[PDB]
Amino acid sequence: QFNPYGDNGGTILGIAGEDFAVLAGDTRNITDYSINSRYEPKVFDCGDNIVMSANGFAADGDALVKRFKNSVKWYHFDHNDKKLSINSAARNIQHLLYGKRFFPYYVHTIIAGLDEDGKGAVYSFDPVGSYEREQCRAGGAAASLIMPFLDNQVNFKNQYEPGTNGKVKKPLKYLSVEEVIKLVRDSFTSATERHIQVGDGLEILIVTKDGVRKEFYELKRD
Amino acid sequence: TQQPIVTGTSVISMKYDNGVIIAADNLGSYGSLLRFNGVERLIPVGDNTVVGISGDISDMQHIERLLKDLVTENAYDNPLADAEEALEPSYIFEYLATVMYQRRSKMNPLWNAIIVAGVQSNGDQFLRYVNLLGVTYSSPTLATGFGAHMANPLLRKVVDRESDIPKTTVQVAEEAIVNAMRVLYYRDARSSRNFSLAIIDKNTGLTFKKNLQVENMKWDFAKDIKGYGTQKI
Amino acid sequence: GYDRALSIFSPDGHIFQVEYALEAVKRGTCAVGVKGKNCVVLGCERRSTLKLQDTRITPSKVSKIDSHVVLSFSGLNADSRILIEKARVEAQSHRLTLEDPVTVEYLTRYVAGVQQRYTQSGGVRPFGVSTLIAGFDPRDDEPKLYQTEPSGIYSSWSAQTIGRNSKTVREFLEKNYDRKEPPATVEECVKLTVRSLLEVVQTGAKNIEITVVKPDSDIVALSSEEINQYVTQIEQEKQE
Amino acid sequence: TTTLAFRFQGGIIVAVDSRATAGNWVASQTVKKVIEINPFLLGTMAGGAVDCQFWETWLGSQCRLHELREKERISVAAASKILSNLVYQYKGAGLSMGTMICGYTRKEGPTIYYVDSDGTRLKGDIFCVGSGQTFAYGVLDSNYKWDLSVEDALYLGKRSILAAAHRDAYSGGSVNLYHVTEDGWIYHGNHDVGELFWKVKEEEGSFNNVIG
Amino acid sequence: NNYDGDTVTFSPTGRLFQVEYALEAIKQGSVTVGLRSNTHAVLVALKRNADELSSYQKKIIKCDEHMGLSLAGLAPDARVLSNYLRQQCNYSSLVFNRKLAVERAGHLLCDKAQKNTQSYGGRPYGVGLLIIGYDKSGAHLLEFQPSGNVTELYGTAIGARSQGAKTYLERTLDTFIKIDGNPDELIKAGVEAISQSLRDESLTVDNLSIAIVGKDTPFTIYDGEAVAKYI
Amino acid sequence: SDPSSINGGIVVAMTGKDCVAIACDLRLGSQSLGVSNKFEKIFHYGHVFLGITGLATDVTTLNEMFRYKTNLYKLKEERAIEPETFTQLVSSSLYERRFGPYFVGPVVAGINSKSGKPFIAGFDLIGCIDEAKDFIVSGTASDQLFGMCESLYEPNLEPEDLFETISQALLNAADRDALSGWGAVVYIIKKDEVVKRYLKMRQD
Amino acid sequence: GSRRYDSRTTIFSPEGRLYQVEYALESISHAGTAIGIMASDGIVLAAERKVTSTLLEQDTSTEKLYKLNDKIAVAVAGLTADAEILINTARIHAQNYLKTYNEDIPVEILVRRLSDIKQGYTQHGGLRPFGVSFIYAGYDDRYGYQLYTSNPSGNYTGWKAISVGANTSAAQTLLQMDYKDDMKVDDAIELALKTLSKTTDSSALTYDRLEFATIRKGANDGEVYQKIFKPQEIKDILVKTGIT
Amino acid sequence: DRGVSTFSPEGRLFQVEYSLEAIKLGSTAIGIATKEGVVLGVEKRATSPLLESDSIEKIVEIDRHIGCAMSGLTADARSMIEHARTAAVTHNLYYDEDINVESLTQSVCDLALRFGELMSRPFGVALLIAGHDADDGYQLFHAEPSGTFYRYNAKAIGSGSEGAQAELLNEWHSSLTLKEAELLVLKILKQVMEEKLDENNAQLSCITKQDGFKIYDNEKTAELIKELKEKEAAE
Amino acid sequence: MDIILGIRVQDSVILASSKAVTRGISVLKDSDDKTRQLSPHTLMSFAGEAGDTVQFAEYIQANIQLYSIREDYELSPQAVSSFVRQELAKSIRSRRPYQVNVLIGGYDKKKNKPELYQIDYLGTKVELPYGAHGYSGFYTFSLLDHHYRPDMTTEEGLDLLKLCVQELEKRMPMDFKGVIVKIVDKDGIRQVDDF
Ligand SMILES: [Mg+2]
Ligand SMILES: [Mg+2]
Repeated sequence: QFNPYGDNGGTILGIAGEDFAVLAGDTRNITDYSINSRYEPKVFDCGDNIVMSANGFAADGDALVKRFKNSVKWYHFDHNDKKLSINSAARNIQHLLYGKRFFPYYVHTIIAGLDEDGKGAVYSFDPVGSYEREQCRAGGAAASLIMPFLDNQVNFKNQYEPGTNGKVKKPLKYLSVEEVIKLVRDSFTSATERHIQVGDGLEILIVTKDGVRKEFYELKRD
Repeated sequence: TQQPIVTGTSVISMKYDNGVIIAADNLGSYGSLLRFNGVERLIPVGDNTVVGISGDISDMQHIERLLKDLVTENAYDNPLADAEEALEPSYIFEYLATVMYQRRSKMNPLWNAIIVAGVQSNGDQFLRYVNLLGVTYSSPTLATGFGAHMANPLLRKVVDRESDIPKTTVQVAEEAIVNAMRVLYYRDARSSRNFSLAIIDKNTGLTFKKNLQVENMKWDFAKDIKGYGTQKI
Repeated sequence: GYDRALSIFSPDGHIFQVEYALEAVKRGTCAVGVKGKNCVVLGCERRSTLKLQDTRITPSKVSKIDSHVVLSFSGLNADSRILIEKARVEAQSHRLTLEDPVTVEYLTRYVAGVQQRYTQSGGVRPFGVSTLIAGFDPRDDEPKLYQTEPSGIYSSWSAQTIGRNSKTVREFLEKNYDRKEPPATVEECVKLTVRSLLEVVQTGAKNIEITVVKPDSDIVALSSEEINQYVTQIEQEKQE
Repeated sequence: TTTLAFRFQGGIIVAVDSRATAGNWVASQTVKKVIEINPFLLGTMAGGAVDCQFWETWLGSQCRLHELREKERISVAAASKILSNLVYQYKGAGLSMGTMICGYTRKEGPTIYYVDSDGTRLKGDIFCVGSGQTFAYGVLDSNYKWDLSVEDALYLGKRSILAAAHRDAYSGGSVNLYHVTEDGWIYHGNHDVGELFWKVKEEEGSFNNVIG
Repeated sequence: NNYDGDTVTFSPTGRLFQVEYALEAIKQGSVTVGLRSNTHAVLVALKRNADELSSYQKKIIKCDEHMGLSLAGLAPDARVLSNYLRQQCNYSSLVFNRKLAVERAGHLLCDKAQKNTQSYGGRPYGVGLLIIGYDKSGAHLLEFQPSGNVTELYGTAIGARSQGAKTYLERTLDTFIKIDGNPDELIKAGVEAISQSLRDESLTVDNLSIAIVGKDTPFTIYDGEAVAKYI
Repeated sequence: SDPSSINGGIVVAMTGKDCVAIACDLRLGSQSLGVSNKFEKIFHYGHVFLGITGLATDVTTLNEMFRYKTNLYKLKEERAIEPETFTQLVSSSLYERRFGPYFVGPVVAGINSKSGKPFIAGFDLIGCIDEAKDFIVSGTASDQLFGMCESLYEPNLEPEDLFETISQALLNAADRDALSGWGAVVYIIKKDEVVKRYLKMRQD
Repeated sequence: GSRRYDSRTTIFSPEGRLYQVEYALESISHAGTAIGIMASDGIVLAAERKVTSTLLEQDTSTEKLYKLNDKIAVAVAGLTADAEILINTARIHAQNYLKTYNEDIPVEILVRRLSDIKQGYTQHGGLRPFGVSFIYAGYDDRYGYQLYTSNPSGNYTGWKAISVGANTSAAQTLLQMDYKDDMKVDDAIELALKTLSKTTDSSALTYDRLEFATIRKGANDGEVYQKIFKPQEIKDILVKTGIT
Repeated sequence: DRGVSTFSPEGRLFQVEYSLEAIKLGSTAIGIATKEGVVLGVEKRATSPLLESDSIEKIVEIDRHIGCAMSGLTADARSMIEHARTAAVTHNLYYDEDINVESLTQSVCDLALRFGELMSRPFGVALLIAGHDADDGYQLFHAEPSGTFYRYNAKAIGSGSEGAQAELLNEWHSSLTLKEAELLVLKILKQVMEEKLDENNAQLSCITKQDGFKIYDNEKTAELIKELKEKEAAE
Repeated sequence: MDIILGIRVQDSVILASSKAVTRGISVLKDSDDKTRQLSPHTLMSFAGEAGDTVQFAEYIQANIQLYSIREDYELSPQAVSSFVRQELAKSIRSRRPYQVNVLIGGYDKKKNKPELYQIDYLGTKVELPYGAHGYSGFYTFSLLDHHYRPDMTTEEGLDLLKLCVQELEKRMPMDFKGVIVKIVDKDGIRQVDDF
C-alpha cells in the first residue's frame, strides 16, 4: 500500500524576546537511518519581517511555506502593499492548514517576528491548524529534549531564590538576543548528543525592527 | 496507488569544481528476474541537464515523454529558445518536483526517485533530488536506493562539504563515481555490469558516455574460501 | 438553459418589464391594509363578474404564511402562489434553524428579495404581483404592515392599498387615517377598512373580504353576514 | 482536558484547565480552552483543539453577519444551532468536538448549550466535558446552588478544575475563569495550578492526603 | 451599421465594429507613455480626476517583481487582464522557478483578448495596456490592443492626444535608447514625452504617475511627492 | 445481520383445477422478539395477487411501488394487469436495483381473465423468474415448505381440497420455524370469486 | 447569434398582459365546448368532439374526457397532445401522493400542482405555454364534490357549473339561468346536454359528436364511481332527455 | 434586439450608460470626508404620508468601521450590501483584522460588470462607501455600476447631484470639523430636496475611529437642523 | 437514547420516554424530553443515535407544520406515519442513514380514534395497541400482553405504564432516570407532570 507521508527528521526552535525574535533549526535532512543532506535550509524568510519553518514531512513543509509566501505576495496585490502583521499571518496559516483537515500537512509549523507594538512574537501550529501565540517553542524530533530545558532556563521553572526555600520564585528577568542565542546553541548541542536525527549544522534567523539576520553554527556530524 | 513492476536501481551523482557527474546502470529488473539489459536511465534535456531516474520504468518512460514535450513547448514562440530562454536545470527540476508532489497528493504517484544534474546559465552546478513522495533535497553528493547506503559514503570522502567542491577535479570525481558503480555491482543484487555516465561541465559541456562496464574486479580471493566454518576441503 | 435578459434598462433609465409588471398589478383586484392600535386588518376586493363561483374552494385572496403572519396581493394570481409557497417554506426554515418564528419585516424582506432576484436574472420575467404582508412579531403586541412590489422595494405603512382604483382608496385613507390616534379597537379598524373599499367596490355583498389579525397568532376571517353588518351601518350613517 | 460551565443567579461561570498532551508528552501548559466568540458569547474547547478553534471563530463571523442583517443580538439558541447544524453536516468525517456555547441575552437569560461532534445539542444548567470531567462534576454537584454569589461561584468553578487538575493526568497547567453577564463576559484571570493547589490546601484544609 | 450588433459579425468590408468601438474607448482614456533603454523600462501616466474633490484614477498596476503595466480605457477590464497576468507570472514562478518572459506575457494577453472577439455573448475588452518588464533578455516594452494585437516597441503612447508623445519619442529614439544606468534621465525623457500630449492642464504632484523596472530595480510605482522631483 | 431473516415469515402458492391458492403467515419480528401478529404479506392489484417475504420495510415499499405502477398501467391500458404481465414487471423492477437490491422473495398468483388459465410465479431478491406449474415457496421456512409441498401436493385439486393442502403445508412448515407463525391467511382464488380464510394455529 | 429568432414567450405587454397566454386562450376558444356541472349527489362532465367523421372509430376514441385517478377526472379544451403531457404528469403526482401519505390525493392539491406547472411556462424557460384548459371533476372526503378549471396562465378557480372552449359566454349565461344549488345529477345531466345543444356550432347534437361522464356516490355504499359513458349510453341519455 | 454587453460607437456600454440614467432619477445622497470623520446623509423621499418613513433604509452598516449610502434602484443594493458584509467579515476571519475601505470597495465593484447572457443586467444603484482604516484614515468612495470607483473628499449622487456637487465644490476645505460637515450635508440636502427638509424625510450618519459607524437618531438630527436654521438666519 | 414506550387505550394514546442522556461515562442530563409535537393531535417520541434523533424529529416536525399551513388542515396520524416511514425507508439506503426509531401517537379527529404507530430506523411500520423500541419491549411486553384491554381508561393505562416502568427500573442495568409521560387525545397533547 502507498504511504503518502514520510519523516524527514529535523528539529526547530522559536524564542520570542522583548523587542526581537529568533527561529532556529538544524540543517540535517534524513530518511530512516540515512542522511539526505547535511545542509538543507529549513527556516525561511517569508517577507514582511516574518520567518517560518514547517518541520516534519519535508514535502508538506515545502508546500506550506511555498503557499504562505504566495499568500504574502497576493496580500500585497489585493490590499495596497499593506504589511502582513504576524497575527494576521498566523490566522492565514490556520486556514491553509485546516483547508487540508482530512488529508493534513504532516508538519509542526512555527513562525516568528514582531507584533504591531514592536514586541517579539512566536506562533505555534499543529498539523491541522490549531495555533497559539507563545514565548518559547521547540518543534520536531528533539522537542521533548529541548522544551523542559527551556522551561527551566528561560521561564525559570522550579527555580527559587536561595535562602527563602521555595517561598520566593526566581524573578522573570528579560533575556537579551545574545543570551537567547546561547540557550539556542546549547539546546541544539545537547539535542545533537542524545538524538540521532539532530546534527550537522544549526541555522538561526534573528528578527528585529532592522530586518532579518542569519547566523550559522556547526554541529556534530555523527 | 500501484506497485512498481519493471524497476531500475541506484542513480548516483556528485558535484565537482566545474560541474556535475551522474551515473546509472542499464538494467530493468522484473522482481528478481534481470529482464531488460539495454535500458537507458539517464535522459539528457538540452545540452545543460541530465535527469537520472530510478524506480518504475513505465513511469520513467512517461516522465521521459514529459521532458521531450517540455523542450518542444519551450521552443514555441521563443526566438531565444537556444540562447537566453533555453531550459535550465532548475526549471526542469521544479517542473518535475511539482508533478511528483501533485501525483502523490492524488494518491497516484509516479513510483520513482529522480536526480536532476546540470549546469546553470551563470555556470553554477545544479544537483537536486526528488521522489514519489515529492520530497526534495540537495547535497554535494546525491544517490537513490542502494546508492544512498553504499555510494554516498564513498563519494562523501571526496566531497565532504561545500568547500571541497572547488578542490575536486573531473578526473577525481569520475574515478570516485566509477569505483562506486563497481561497489554497487558487488553488493546490489538488482544491479548490472553495464552502465551509462554523464558529465555536465560549464566549459566542455555535456559528455554522455554509453556502454561503460565495471572493470578491475577482485574475485581471486574466493578460491581460498571453503565451507561455512569447520570444513577444510 | 434559457438565459435571455428580459429585464433590461432602456435609454431613459427604465426597466420596462418591471414597469409592465406594475401594470399587471394595476389590473388586479383592489387590496387594502389598515393597522389599528392592537390589530391589523386586510381588506380585499372580489370582482362580481364571476358568479356561479364556489366560494368554499376558490383560492382565498388572503393567505397565511405562518400562524402569526398573513399575505394578501394584487396582480397575477398564478404568480402570487409561487411567492406564497416560497414564503411558507422560508417561515418553517427560519423556525427550524433560529428556533423562533419570522418577524414580519424579515418575511417581507425575503419575499421582496425573491421579487428583486427575478428583475435581474436571465430567462425569467418579474412577478406581476404587489403584496401586503401583515402580522405581529413573536412575543410582540405592536402591529406590523408592509408592502412589496415587482421591482423588489419594500416599506412599512400605517395604512396602504394596492390594485385597481388604489389611487382612490389611498386618497380616502390619507384623509381618514390619523397617525396620532389609529383605530383603537378591532371594530374601528375593520369599519375603516370596509369604508375604504366601499369607495371602489360597487356592491357591498360578496365583493368584500375582511381578515383580522391580532397578537399571539390570533387570525380570523370575517363571514359575509358579519361584513354585511358593517356595510349596513356605514351607509345608514351616510344618509345624513 | 477539563472544561466546565454552569448557570446561576449572577449569570454563567466558565472554567477550564490549560494542559495539552500528545500521548504522555505535555505539549503545552498555556492553552486557551475558552474561545471568545464575541464580547457576549463564549465557547469551551474539548476533543479536537483546531476543530473547536476554527469552527467557533467561524461561528463568531456568522453571529456578526446575523446582527448586521437583523439589527439585533443573536440568541444563544440560534448561535449554538448554527454550530451544531454545521458539525452535523460533517458527521462521519472525523471532527472531534465537545463544547459549551455560553451566553446571556434578554429573552433567554443565562443559557448554556452543550454541542457535540455527533450532532448533539443540549440545553442545561451544569455541564462538564473532558478527561477530568468526572472529578469536576463531584465538586460542582455537592456545592452548587442557584443563589451562589458571583464571588463564590467563581471560586467553585476554580476549585472544580483544581480537583480534576490534581487527579486527571491529562488536565492541569493553569485555570482560566470567565463570568458571563448580560452586558458581556468578564475575564477573571489565569491561575497557575501549582501555586493554586498549595494556596487552596492551606486555606481550605483540603488535600490532607498530600504532604505540603 | 447593420454589422455592429455583436462581436461575432464581420462587415461586408471584413471589419469587426465591436472591436473598433472597444478601440475607441482607449482614445477617450487619459494619456499614458511607455519607453525603455537597454537597462531600464519606464511607464509615465497622466491620471484623470472626476472633479476637484475626487482622487486621481490610478493608471499603473504591478504584475510581478519584474513586470507591470499602465492602462488606458475601461479600468475594470485592466483589472481583469492584470489579474490574469499576475496569475501567469505566478504560475511560471511556482511551477518552473522561472520569471515569465515579457514577450510570452504579451502572447498570453493576445490569446485571452482574441477569444472575446470570436464568440457570441461576450464582448471585447475596452482597454489598452502598456506592459514594461526586465527579464533574461533585458528591458522590454509592449503595447496591447483589445483586438488582440500586441507589439514590442522601444517607446509608445496610448490614450487621448497620444500622437504628440508618440511623435516626440519617434524623434528622440536615438537619444533615450542610450540612457543606460541612469533611471532619472530616462524618466525625464518620459515626462518630457507625455508633456507633448497635454493641453490646458499641466503635470501636478497628484496628477503624475511614474513606474520603473530595470537591471537592479524591482517594479516600483511612484506617486505623490515622489514624482515632485520630475515636475 | 442477514436482511432476509431479520423479520421472518413465509409465503406459499399453489395451482389447482381452474383455481390458484396463495397463503402466508402473519408474524413480524426483530430477530427473537415478536413484534406483530397482523403483518399480512399478501397483496392484490385487481385480480393479480402478490406475496412478499423478507425484509419488512422492503415488503411495504414494494407493495406501495407495485400499487403505484399497476394503477398507472390501468389508466393507460384501460384494463387490469394480468399475472403473466405483472410477473415481468416484478422481474424488471427488481433487476433495476441489481447492485442495491430489495431483500425480498416475491410470489405472484392469479388467473388470466381472458384464457382462464391458473398462474403462479416466484422470484429471487434480484428478479430471476421461477414459473412452476405445481407450487412456489418463499421465506425463512422455504426448506420446510419445499418438503411439505413436494409430498402433500397433487395436480388438479378442487378449490376446497386445495385449501386443505396449502393450509397444512404452511402450518406445519411454520411450526418448524422460529421466525414464522403467529397466525396465517389463505386466499382461494377462482376466476370471479376470491375467498380469504384466517387459520387457527399455535401462537409460539 | 440566436437572439434574433427568439419570440420571447414569457414577457409582459405594455398593458401588463402575457402575449402567449392571451393567444393560447384565443386558440382554446376554437376548441370543442366542455361543460362541468356540480350537484349535491354527483358531478357531470359533458363535452363536444370537434367536427367528426362517419369513419372515426368512436368507441375506442378519447379526445375530451380523461381519468386522472379513481376519484378525479378532467375535461379537455385545446391541443389534445399538450393535454396528454399534463394529464400523465397529474396521474404521476396523484400516485406520488398516495405512496407518500397512503391516502388519495385531495382534488385541490392535484389542481394546484398542474396549475403551477402551467404557470412556470409563462414566467421562465422561454418556451410556449400549454394551449390547454381543464375542467377538473373530483371527490375527496374533505370538501366532497368539487369542480375546478385551469387555463394556460396557471390560474385556477372553483365552480358550481362552468364551461370551457367555444361559446363559453353563451354557455355560461345558459348555465347561470337554469342552475340551482339543490340540483341533482339526473337534472344536471339534462342541463349539460341542453346547454351544449343550444351553443353547438353543428346543425344537431348527436351521440357520435359527444363525450360524457359522471362522478357519482351512486356506487354501492360510501364510495365514489366514475362512469365514462359509452357511445350507446350517450345515445340513450339523448333520447331520455328528449334531444333526439 | 441587441446584446446586453454591446459597445456603442462612442466606446461605451449601452447598459452601463442607461443604468446611470436610473441613478439620476434616484433620491439624493451626500457624503463629506473630514479628518474627524466621514458624514453620510440621504433624502428619504416617501411616496405618501402613510408610509412610515423610519422603515426607509437608504443608509446601511457594512462593518463597524465602514458605512454605506445608496441612490437609484435601491432594491438592487441589497445583494451588494450582502456581498460587502460577507467580504468584510470573511477578511476578518482569514486575517484577524479590519479590512481596508478601498479593498472592500474594490470587492463590491467586482460584481458590477458581471452581467451578460451571471446576472442579466447591471445594478441600477450607486453607492457612497465611507469608512476608516489605520493605513489611509478617513475615506469616502463612490461605487458605480460601471465597476469604477473614485475616492472623494466630498460627493453627491442622485437627482440633485450636479447642483449639490457645485455647492460641495465651494464649501469643502481640508480643515472641516465633523459638526461643520453635518450642517453642510443638511444645508445641501435642504437645497436640492423637493419637499421641506426635516428629521423624518432626511437622515444623517457618520463614521469615526472611536465610535465606528452610527446612524443618527431623528431627535439628534432635529437639533442639527434647528442649529442650521439659526446660523443661516445669523447673516 | 434508551427507553420509549407507547400504549393506545380507549380514547387516547400515552407515550412514555426516558429522561437520561448519557455521553460515555457520565449522565449529562436527567430531564431530556425525547419527543416533538408534529401537529396539535400528533406526537412523536424517538430514540437512536446521538444528533440523528433530534435532527430527524425536527425535520419531520417542520415538514408537517409546512403541510398544515399550506392546506390549512391537519394530516391524519396514518398519513403522518406513512410520510415518516417513507423518509426512514429513503434514509436506510442513503450515504449515511438516520439511526432513529420512533413512536407516533395521534388522535384521528375524523374517525374519533386514538392511533399508535411503531416505526424503526429501517422504515418498518406497524400499527399497535402498545409498542416499544430497543430492549424496552423485552421487559414490558409480557406485562402488557397480560393486563392490556382495548377499552381501558387513560387512568388505567397510566397504572399499567407505571408497572412497566417499575419492572424496567428493577431488571434493567442502566439508570434511565425515570420517564416523561404525555397523553394524546381529542383535546390535544398534555404532559403528566407527576410520574
Ligand atoms: Mg546526532
Ligand atoms: Mg415463541
